[PDB]
Amino acid sequence: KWDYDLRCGEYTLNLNEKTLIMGILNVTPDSFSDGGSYNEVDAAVRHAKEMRDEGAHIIDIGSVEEEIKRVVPMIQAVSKEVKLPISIDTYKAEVAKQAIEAGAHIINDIWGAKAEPKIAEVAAHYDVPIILMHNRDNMNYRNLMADMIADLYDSIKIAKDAGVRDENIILDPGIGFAKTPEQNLEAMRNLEQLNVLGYPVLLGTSRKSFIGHVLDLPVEERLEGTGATVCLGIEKGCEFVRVHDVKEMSRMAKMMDAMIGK
Amino acid sequence: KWDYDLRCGEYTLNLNEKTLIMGILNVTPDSFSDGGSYNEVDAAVRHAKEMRDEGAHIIDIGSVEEEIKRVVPMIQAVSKEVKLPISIDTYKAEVAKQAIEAGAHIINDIWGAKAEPKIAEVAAHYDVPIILMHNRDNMNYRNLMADMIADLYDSIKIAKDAGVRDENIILDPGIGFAKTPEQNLEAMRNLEQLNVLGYPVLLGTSRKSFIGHVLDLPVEERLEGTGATVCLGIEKGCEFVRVHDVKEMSRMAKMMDAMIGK
Ligand SMILES: Nc1nc2[nH]nc(CC(=O)O)c(=O)c2c(=O)[nH]1
Ligand SMILES: Nc1nc2[nH]nc(CC(=O)O)c(=O)c2c(=O)[nH]1
Repeated sequence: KWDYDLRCGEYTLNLNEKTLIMGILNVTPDSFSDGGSYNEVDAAVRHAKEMRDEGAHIIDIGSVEEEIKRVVPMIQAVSKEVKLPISIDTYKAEVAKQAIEAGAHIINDIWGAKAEPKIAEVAAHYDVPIILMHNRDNMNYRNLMADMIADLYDSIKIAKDAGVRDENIILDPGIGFAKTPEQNLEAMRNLEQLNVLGYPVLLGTSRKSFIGHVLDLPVEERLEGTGATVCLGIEKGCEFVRVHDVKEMSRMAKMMDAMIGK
Repeated sequence: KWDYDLRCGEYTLNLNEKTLIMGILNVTPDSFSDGGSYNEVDAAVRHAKEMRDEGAHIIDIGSVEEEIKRVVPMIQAVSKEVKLPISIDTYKAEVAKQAIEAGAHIINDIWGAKAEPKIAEVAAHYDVPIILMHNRDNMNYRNLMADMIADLYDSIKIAKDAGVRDENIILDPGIGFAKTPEQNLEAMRNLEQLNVLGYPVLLGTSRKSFIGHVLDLPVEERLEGTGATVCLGIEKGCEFVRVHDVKEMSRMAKMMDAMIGK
């Protein structure tokens, strides 16, 4: 049981009543546009609103200048038209600042504050919850889980040293990153181990490659496989699940929650 | 790891390589017919064949005379046109004899050999695998799991005393029987406990009521909820899952199997 809530500015996410669903926003860049066109932002608001209606609790919105021209226009519209906390999917320090300014409540660094250490400071400054996902430029592990926890801890070191509060820290195993198909199945089977570090954990496996490797199905045929990873993750104690199929995953999460007793 | 295979006459089911999917056959009685009409049996063969193509490993086919007039005609067609072991879903001794005669390889007693003790003898005789599901005429438990295991053991007593071989015994928790919505969620959260009795376990929760009670959805909207129960069950060590949505549940079972390492 957590003795605190995830404080996200206007909104507050409770980590005990249920598994929090983070829906991946569908960004489809408009040609002839640096970012901001009616088509792009509108299609984005329709999705945000849609996911919001089918169970989402968070909306994850994903050069350095281009990235800002594209993401800012959406964080502005979505935050205004959809009453839900927004997280910015990036590792770059600048993009993270801009995004929180436009309205983003959470940071989502796929490189755990290691590719641009300054982003940890951006997070500490604005005092927003940050997601440190496991990642590395190689897949040569002595002991997968042992090294994952070691790498994660080093992201936590960079985060805390930057002034990040323990309560504004969330971990992610990094399923699908610097891991072979078999190594991903190993992380899944051992996810509970991350819990020893004492922080909430977010699981991102939606429609990923290792599900295709196992079921041998294309990307648009990985719904039942995503579900399985989600159920096993909730059962191993995950607080959040980052998915595409918000409607389907919400029911599975909810039914899971009832059974485990969350 | 099991040190033996489920011997079903012509076919042999291995309990270690994967979770065995038992598909529920769609029996829709034909009016003006005691049983056997072309419509009934044909529609039944189409389903059996369909499930067979989407992952099933077993086909479960469900007065005393009527029951025989209806079930025998199908076990005959299905067994002949579909190369897969067939199980007869009944508790009555006579129906069980007839069914195995027509071609049924497994018995599926929803009353664990307690409503008609003679069925255990039918099973011992023909030497076929039998499924003892938990059930009772009341829901007044002192300790749910403790009493479930106690009741199950009494079905095992009736079975073994009848001459049934330990290797031809399969247990089922009886989700949805003599259990309140909350009690079903309790059985699910504690399923691993059944494993202490030393027998393979079959889980039947497909589209059941407690999933509607939790998700608050009608029967045709319980696919994501069935999946969750299936994934948690496989994770708690189930060898078989009795489902309606064979295509969907097979992928989830398969992905589960990869992750847990079955
Ligand atoms: N925290 C987190 N962020 C991500 N951002 N982008 C991706 C790329 C993607 O959508 O496949 C991802 O997988 C994850 C993840 O698993 N976890
Ligand atoms: N073994 C077993 N047999 C059944 N037969 N019929 C039913 C009725 C049904 O299809 O809902 C059932 O739930 C089960 C079960 O859970 N388990």
